[PDB]
Amino acid sequence: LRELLVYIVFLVDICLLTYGMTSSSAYYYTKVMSELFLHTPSDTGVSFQAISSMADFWDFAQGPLLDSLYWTGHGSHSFIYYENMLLGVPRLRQLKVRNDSCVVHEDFREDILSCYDVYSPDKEEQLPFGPFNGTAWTYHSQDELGGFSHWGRLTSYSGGGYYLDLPGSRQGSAEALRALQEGLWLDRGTRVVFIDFSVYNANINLFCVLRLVVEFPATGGAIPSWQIRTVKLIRFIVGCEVIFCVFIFYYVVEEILELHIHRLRYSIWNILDLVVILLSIVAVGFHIFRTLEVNRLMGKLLQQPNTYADFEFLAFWQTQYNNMNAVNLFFAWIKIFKYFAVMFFIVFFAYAQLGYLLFGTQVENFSTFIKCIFTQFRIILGDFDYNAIDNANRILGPAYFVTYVFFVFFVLLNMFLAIIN
Amino acid sequence: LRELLVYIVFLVDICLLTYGMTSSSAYYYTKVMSELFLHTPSDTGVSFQAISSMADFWDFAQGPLLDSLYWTGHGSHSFIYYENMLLGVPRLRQLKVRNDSCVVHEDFREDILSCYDVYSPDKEEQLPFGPFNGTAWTYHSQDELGGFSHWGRLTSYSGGGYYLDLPGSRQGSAEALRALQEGLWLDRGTRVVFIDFSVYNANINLFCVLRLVVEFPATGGAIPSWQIRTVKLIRFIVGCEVIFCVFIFYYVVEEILELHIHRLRYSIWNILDLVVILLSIVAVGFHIFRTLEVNRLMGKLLQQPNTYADFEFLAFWQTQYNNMNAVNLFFAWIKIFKYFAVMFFIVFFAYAQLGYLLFGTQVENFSTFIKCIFTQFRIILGDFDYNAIDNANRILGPAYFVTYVFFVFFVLLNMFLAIIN
Amino acid sequence: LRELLVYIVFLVDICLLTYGMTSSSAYYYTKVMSELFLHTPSDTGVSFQAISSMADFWDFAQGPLLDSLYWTGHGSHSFIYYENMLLGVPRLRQLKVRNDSCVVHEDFREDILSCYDVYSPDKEEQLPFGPFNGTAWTYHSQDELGGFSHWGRLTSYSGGGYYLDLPGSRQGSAEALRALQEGLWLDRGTRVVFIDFSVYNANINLFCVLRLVVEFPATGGAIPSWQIRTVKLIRFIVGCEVIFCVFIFYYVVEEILELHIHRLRYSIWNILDLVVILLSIVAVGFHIFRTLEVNRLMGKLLQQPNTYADFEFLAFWQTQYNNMNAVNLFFAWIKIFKYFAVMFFIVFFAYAQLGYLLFGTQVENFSTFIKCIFTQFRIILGDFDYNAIDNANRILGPAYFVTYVFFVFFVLLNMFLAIIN
Amino acid sequence: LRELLVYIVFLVDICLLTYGMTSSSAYYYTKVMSELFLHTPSDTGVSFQAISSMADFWDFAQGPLLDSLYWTGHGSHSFIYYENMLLGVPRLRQLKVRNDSCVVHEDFREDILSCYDVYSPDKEEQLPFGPFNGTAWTYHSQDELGGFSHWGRLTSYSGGGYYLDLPGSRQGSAEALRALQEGLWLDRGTRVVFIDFSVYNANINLFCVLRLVVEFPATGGAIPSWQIRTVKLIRFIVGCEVIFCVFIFYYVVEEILELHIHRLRYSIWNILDLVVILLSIVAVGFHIFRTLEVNRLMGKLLQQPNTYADFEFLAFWQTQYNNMNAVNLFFAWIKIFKYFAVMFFIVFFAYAQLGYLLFGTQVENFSTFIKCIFTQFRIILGDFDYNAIDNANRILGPAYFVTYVFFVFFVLLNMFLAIIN
Ligand SMILES: *[C@@H]1O[C@H](CO)[C@@H](O)[C@H](O)[C@H]1NC(C)=O
Ligand SMILES: *[C@@H]1O[C@H](CO)[C@@H](O)[C@H](O)[C@H]1NC(C)=O
Ligand SMILES: *[C@@H]1O[C@H](CO)[C@@H](O)[C@H](O)[C@H]1NC(C)=O
Ligand SMILES: *[C@@H]1O[C@H](CO)[C@@H](O)[C@H](O)[C@H]1NC(C)=O
Repeated sequence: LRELLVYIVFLVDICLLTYGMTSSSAYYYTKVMSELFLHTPSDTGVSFQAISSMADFWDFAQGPLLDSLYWTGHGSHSFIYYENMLLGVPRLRQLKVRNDSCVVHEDFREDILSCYDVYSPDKEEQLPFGPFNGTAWTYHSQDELGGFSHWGRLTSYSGGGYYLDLPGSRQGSAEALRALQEGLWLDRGTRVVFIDFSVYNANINLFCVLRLVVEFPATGGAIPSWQIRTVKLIRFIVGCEVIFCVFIFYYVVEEILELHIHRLRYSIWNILDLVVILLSIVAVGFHIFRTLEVNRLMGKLLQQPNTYADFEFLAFWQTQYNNMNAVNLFFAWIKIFKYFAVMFFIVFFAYAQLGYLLFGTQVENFSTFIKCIFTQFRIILGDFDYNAIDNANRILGPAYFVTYVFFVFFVLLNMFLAIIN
Repeated sequence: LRELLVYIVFLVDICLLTYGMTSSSAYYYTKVMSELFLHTPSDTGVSFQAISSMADFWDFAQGPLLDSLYWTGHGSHSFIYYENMLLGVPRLRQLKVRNDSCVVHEDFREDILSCYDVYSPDKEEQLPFGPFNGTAWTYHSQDELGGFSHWGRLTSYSGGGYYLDLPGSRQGSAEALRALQEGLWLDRGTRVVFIDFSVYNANINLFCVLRLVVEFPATGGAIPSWQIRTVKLIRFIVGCEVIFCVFIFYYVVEEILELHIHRLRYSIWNILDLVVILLSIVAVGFHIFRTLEVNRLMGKLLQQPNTYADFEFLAFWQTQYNNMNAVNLFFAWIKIFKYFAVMFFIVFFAYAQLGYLLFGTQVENFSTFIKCIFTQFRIILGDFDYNAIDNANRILGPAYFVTYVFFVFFVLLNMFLAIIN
Repeated sequence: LRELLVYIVFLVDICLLTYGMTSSSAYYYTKVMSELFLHTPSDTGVSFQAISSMADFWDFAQGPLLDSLYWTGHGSHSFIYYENMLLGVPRLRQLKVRNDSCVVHEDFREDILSCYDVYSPDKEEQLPFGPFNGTAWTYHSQDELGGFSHWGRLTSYSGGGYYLDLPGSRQGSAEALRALQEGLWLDRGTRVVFIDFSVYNANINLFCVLRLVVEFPATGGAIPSWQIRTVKLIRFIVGCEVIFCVFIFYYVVEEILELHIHRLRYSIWNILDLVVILLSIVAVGFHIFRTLEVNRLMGKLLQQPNTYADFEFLAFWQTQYNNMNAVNLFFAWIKIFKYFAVMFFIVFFAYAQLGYLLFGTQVENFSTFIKCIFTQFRIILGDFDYNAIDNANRILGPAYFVTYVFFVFFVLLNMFLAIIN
Repeated sequence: LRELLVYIVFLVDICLLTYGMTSSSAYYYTKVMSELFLHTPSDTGVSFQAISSMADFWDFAQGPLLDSLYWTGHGSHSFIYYENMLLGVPRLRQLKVRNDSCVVHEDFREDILSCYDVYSPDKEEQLPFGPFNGTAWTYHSQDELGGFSHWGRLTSYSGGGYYLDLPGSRQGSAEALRALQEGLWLDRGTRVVFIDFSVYNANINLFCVLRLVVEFPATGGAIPSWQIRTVKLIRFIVGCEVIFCVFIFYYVVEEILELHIHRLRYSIWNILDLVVILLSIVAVGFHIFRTLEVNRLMGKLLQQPNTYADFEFLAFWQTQYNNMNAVNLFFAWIKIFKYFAVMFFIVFFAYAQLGYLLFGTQVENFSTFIKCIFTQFRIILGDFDYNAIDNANRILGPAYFVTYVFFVFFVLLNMFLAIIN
């Protein structure tokens, strides 16, 4: 039709555009790259998904990441598999928090005088502490480095300081970090230690970026997380987009001509048009930023080759970019169709609240309030761990469980008997 | 309204009161604290969740709890992570049972003369047995120590004797326990060995208590259990409670004025009022007991610092306290609404009884009668282990299973056909 | 009533009789006893649930069963935990099969001349093969030993020969089995090697028996199985039974007086009476056999203490005895109520047959025809392993799976629409 | 009947024919054979299901496959268990791809000059590269070897070159492969390395074949797969088939006599006849090919015993043969009965597409488009891994999950309310 088949042409263009850079050879690259640094055992046998102390972080960052980064085809650019190059050098930016962040209660004094705190956008340390200026002991601002607010497991973070751009040799990084041990760069009151680098292979034209987080909470310990993102970086790779750039102006006019002479009563198909139109401009804006930044970053590197080229910013934005391409593509696929629970939610969150207060600690599920909707929703499906509800209190755990399951069955049965006719 | 909005004000006060001490930074403290002592391997590789013998308990209590408690910021109060202090010293109270507890049957004599027994509140040993008075070999009563009845995995316990308050140094505790080996303090007929201590950090104001149970049943072996509880201990932290203290007297009067001139016919909303009123007085009584006992326990410790300050009593009562706050909070959330199976249960417990007698041993599920309701109820949901029903007898296991599942489907189908109209 | 309340008295007597010997302290004894021999690692690290070769069976039977049986309270009767005695000595009976059991096909000769076979009640070796008479190299009949037909994993067995009653000392059993290695007692064509012994504790009066099977199939390898059974052995322990003996004669008369003057038309409540009556005589017959055999077996042992007292026979019959007590108890509990699929089964077994022929090997589920009803029934519930259906052929696996699940949903939906009214 | 009972006779003949060679002793042979080479640890502890690097492939192929193939009843034909012979010798055929396969983009030059590629039927290396002619360094065509197109995990393959027929001794294969290391036969740009051999036992007359794939993708790493197939090879074993050969001509005539004088309107029972008739000729053709090829392969081996007898071709065709026997047997069992979703699929594949683009990498499920129908169909059943949807992005993962599950429940509920009457 003159109005429907145009949208199919718009579909197949926006389909072929999203799949334009959809390497079908990416998730095995994520396998090799994830399970080369994460799951590798050390000499004493510590891996990144199973780090919890602090003295073994300095075994992880000297055995399975220093003896797992520097190979010597092979030249001097440190191909990590022999099939993908290390571009730039990693860096280790550390947040800290300060001693008088909050005050201890007066029952405990005289021994417990220094009182660190949970991380907030306030309460950091904008102060140097080490022996002499070496960049790794001096704070640097949020806009001297430009790194966006990382989102870890507990709370968000910022563009913190104390970073150390690594050298590019096996003996060099060991003589850096071993001399960094006795300085105690990881002192008592750290909140996150990052380590960031990235690698690129020729064979399928994919940049993969690797962010490795070792966060030391206020309670103690270490609860690690990783973030491996693998996308195209680059892109006849460009001519399919100039027909896609037409459709934004093609559809905003057909929207506003209905909106210009609109009546005083405007359905959800209008916002269905709007949510897929507004994401398109955000998508097409990112290409210019990529073509500036990727070129700037390799221009920064072919002279002065020992420097951290920051790929994490446009890596995160490229990842949210093709996430947004997936989401507006899905909205386009749903747009092809253009041809009581009040007594349930307030008790649903009540059982969630009961599960959060009973099962506070002792379970790493049920542990914030949101996760007490996701767990308590998975229980409606059938994924549950009763051997850690019954291993928590032994009296109210099963008492919660049996009557919650009977409540779910009662409320799923009650609605249908009067709605069947 | 004048009767409904007051209850919302009562809700938001009782909500903010329960969340007054709801550290959102507690379950990672339970992670670090649990997985620092439980899951730590020894030199020969024994962990607390995987202890079963008796000669390896004395490797667990000399490698991963003696080389995992005494670190040397750092002073002399034994910060276990470098971020949480060891307050007091642990202790090791041991129950025992006596030789003539029950008599062997007459077919077996002449070799099997000593006959220990399952644990009961009777049948203990109120007798010293070691070389000389050192507190670890002499019984102490239930009210010389004051410890409540612990509830282990098999049956309850009492405030038993034989305890050993540990010293506060690395060489000292090793010279204690190594000299305690050749005395054979853990002899043949023990029923529980406890070890209790607790740690507190400044950074978020939480007391976590740790009770570690190694119980040696009448059959032999060891089947360990732990109990880690982590709560506030302390608490402008107090002024939100004086408005909450008003509402008890506010609502008991409005209950009894209906009850004073009551008719001769009193619904379940009355006991709905009663169950949330009666828990409130029990809740507000605990604060005075905390403010006495926490102060007494740190008064006991700043002079004579080498002593066990008993936190387990008010720790258990604080834990049942905020459990009760969760339960009456849930009853308040359910109280916002104030604006045939006879041929199924007797066969349900019959299949439970059949499963208990067929699957007696060989499965650590199905193993008491209650657990044959919880397992045989989980089978209605979908969590089951058919590779240990079929690995038990191979003939009646599947015969039980298939016809029980067909019975559940038949009785879940039969009720709906006549109730649909 | 005069007919109903008598049955309740019969219930409570038959309930208290079955629970007369229902040690509530048995499944932890099965835990300690199972996980003391099964899951124990060797020096080179082989456990009984993970044995598959033949040269490591002789590490399992020299490290974690010879250094895990002989401890030196402690006398000379080999308490294995220090809390349960080793009564008698173990023995190792071996079946074999003969060289000309079946003939190879004529394409393969000249190299493959000896042709052993799958086990049958025929085709054994009633022949000695070792150097000299020592009982371990000479066949013994099915009625020289009296052992019942064991049922292993593949097929049944018989009372085979070649057994070796072990000595009762640490050096003695090692000098037995090490001298038994170079004789090659486990030669190429074995089908089962057993090892049987049993242990008894005073503390709760339970005999546990342990049968450990290492079967070498015709294909090769070893696919082990165990059989641990733990029951009373013994039994004021006897006077509750003389009232139970009354009810057999009480109810057979009331059955036959209805059957003597019966009409020419006899419902399933009659066979409901019969199945619970006929099991009662079988139950009460076993007590006399226990009181003879248990007494005979300890009479065999207090003189000549170095001999295998065969507990496995009445152990198996005691286990099927209290299984039958569970089953007729369940029938009594179901008897308190005395106050199209033709187009589904033939395709059900057809999909079972398709799954057996597609998924023949490569999966240890789906592997006989029966197990292709149990697996293909578990798929209706939700326990399935799609990562070994898709890891078998990759083309017909999912093709079987998706349309079988759609068939199950179609046939579970089709029956209800016409049966709702 | 004269038309129905003939088909039952045809059933029981075609049943007994398919089960004619249905070794009930095959899946334990697959257990021993799979878990003898796959799951065996090396000296440094690498197994075949857990190989990912390249320098540890040369530990897998020198410890747990060179010290796990050559045993020294025992003669000189290398019985691998002592109960199944090694017939022939293994071989190691390697595919490669060439340097100028695709060109790098112009932003990256001067360092990244060699650019290998994903595997295709084009782009190989038909060129020798090693020092001198030894067969292992020279390409051989697809029809010099005759090996069919293997189907690995990523994409299909072909009959590639570079193979090395192994010798038949322990010292010989080690002196082959250790001298093959310094030549670097596994160089940077390999795509698959195969290793193929097969073993046969006398005891139940089964040939099992073993294909072991170590594929090095374009990204790097190694993602291994295996293929173990175990069938009869041979077959009074032949006389049951001459009655089965009658039924093809018996039923094609009864089909075409209906088809010769057929009306101008031909139901799906006709193609139901056709799909079970046409597979029968394909089945009966394979027997002649087996009787030629099995005889040729053992004729190739009794003289010149050090050669690879290719069993993989007729092994794959025998496996698809008894797969086809299972499928037409199932169609025969279904043939005994001869006596809106348009708004669901386009959003079903839309959610699949959203899951493929969100969950591209980071999950080895959800990873191609097809697997986003199999996973997103398993979610309707209940097998899902929410701890890798929530561990992927943390924002859209649960947002996808909750509304997809609510969509599935809404569309499964909506169809029944109007179809109930
Ligand atoms: C941090 O603590 C140290 C003592 O350990 C103290 O000297 C210093 O002044 C404190 N600095 C801040 C910013 O709290
Ligand atoms: C306990 O047993 C010992 C022998 O081991 C005996 O000497 C002692 O009297 C017994 N004591 C009790 C209280 O049973
Ligand atoms: C078994 O095989 C051996 C050769 O290994 C042969 O000497 C002996 O006669 C055979 N015995 C039987 C009973 O098959
Ligand atoms: C492969 O690369 C090498 C350099 O490593 C080069 O000398 C050779 O000519 C290339 N051959 C092909 C076929 O690309």
